[PDB]
Amino acid sequence: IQSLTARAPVWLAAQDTLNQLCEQSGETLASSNDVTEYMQQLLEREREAT
Amino acid sequence: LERDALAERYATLSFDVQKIQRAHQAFSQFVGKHLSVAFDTDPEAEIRE
Repeated sequence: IQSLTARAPVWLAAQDTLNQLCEQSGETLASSNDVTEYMQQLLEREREAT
Repeated sequence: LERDALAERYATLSFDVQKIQRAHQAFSQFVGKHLSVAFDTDPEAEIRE
């Protein structure tokens, strides 16, 4: 329970900032590999823009 | 004779640009498929311990 509790606020902060970062992005995120996929898409778009 | 040199030099420069572009593509592919566990501590060591 203590381990789960020490991990509880960390998890909650992760979820909070995850939702915020998801909303800052047009596409909605659902999984870790999905997050990295979106990240590489972002790098691609950045290269084209520059 | 003059234009031959320009063709050669242009060939080399275009090759270089393509190399750079593909290098960026490789890094992007990498981060797309890789960051979830990048640069983490070695498990062989800890399992041995």
